[PDB]
Amino acid sequence: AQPKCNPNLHYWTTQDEGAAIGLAWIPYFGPAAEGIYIEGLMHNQDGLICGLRQ
Repeated sequence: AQPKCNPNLHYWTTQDEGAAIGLAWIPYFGPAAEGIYIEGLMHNQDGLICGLRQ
């Protein structure tokens, strides 16, 4: 339910290195880290925007 096409086709960069070891599980800043490392994703992205039926 989102038209952008930037889900799992990029996530592997700061999510699998920042959203898998850093502080993504911690709801302290979330959208405040959006651009510095982990960010406030938590979804990791897996074909949810680029394809609603992926």
